[PDB]
Amino acid sequence: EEMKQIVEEQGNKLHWAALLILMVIIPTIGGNTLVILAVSLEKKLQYATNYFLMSLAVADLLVGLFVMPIALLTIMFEAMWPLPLVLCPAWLFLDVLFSTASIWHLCAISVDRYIAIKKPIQANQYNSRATAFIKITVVWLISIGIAIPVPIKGIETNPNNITCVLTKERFGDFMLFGSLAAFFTPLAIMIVTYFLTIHALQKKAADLEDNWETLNDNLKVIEKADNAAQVKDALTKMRAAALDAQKATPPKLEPEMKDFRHGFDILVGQIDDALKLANEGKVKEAQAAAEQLKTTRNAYIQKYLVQTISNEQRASKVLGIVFFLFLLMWCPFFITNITLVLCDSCNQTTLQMLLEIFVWIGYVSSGVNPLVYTLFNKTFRDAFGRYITCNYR
Ligand SMILES: CC(C)CCC[C@@H](C)[C@H]1CC[C@H]2[C@@H]3CC=C4C[C@@H](O)CC[C@]4(C)[C@H]3CC[C@]12C
Ligand SMILES: CCN(CC)C(=O)[C@@H]1C=C2c3cccc4[nH]cc(c34)C[C@H]2N(C)C1
Repeated sequence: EEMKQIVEEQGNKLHWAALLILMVIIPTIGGNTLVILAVSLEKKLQYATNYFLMSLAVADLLVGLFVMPIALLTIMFEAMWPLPLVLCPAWLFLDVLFSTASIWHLCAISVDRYIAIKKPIQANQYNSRATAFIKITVVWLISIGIAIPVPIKGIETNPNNITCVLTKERFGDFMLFGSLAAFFTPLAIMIVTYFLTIHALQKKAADLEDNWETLNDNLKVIEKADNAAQVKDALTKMRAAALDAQKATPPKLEPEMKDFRHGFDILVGQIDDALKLANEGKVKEAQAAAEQLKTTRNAYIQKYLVQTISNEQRASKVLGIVFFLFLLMWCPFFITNITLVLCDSCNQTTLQMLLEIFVWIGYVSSGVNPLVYTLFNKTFRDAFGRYITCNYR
């Protein structure tokens, strides 16, 4: 048809590209460099947890370095693909790869924190350097597999002109099941681990309270004991609970000030000595020793119990909120991407416009994610402050 009023010539969108550089691309590249430099040279930050965390910082750095800048060309020159043709499947592949790896890294981290709560007795038996490298490798294999349909299939190609996009027609299956594997599955897992963590912390605080009153009750049992035999087992009941309460937390392998967990080492040592008296038969002498156990209880143990529960609870809450924001900002993209495949009434043209926008809410979500996470750690936070002032020694 002929419509001369159809002056639908796309205006210049350079100001949006400049704003994504300033507000998204630079914070992504800068923020993940800091996290990488920190784990790299700051010798006090080099352990298993961070090597996995560094891997995440790498994935997010690669997003802002190879995915995000070429995504600007989607914006500057709206119609066509400026780069060579083989760069199109390469770019799309790197996009799905690095974006998926970031989401799955957080899923794994969540599981580790829950495991660290449930079973703190995992000192280099696992959660070591070998364990670190295995889960790093797996996450990448998962994200490689999810991303690999894109280059294997490719974008259809006559003129050597291509439009770099995943259409509903050609990648409908991938747009649907590729989102489930990359987002909604690690989302479901993180929802499950969330409630499991609440149960773990409540069950842990409960057990500690039981250990506490076990110590105190048996103290009165000892103090009010006329017989010898009931002193001996009242002491061994204390010894079991003390070890029980101590084992609800890793050793101080970890740390510059007081270590309340050491109180259990002292307490048990006193119990054993008092238990030697009970065996010899010196009951009156043993009861006096048991009264001295209270000094250890008042000094170390009482503060330890509130220390453990409060600290584990706190670290749990903040980790949940930051991981919640990550997922929440990735929500508008993947929900839209799904409805693009499952809704046939919606205008695909404008439903694609929302995709091209929501992807930047996700990009900045992945990009600044390790920074926001590491900033609640003092060693990282102090390291950053020295880096931004260009100080290395
Ligand atoms: C065209 C666009 C993408 C420019 C990219 C921005 C890059 C080149 C610039 C902008 C801000 C810069 C960062 C600013 C802060 C620091 C602290 C310094 O101790 C280490 C390098 C680091 C992390 C810089 C690395 C390079 C950096 C990320
Ligand atoms: C606006 C257009 N772009 C960029 C070219 C996308 O829609 C990208 C397509 C993706 C995508 C499609 C289909 C399945 C998937 N799993 C994981 C991703 C994914 C990542 C996801 N990236 C982040 C955006």
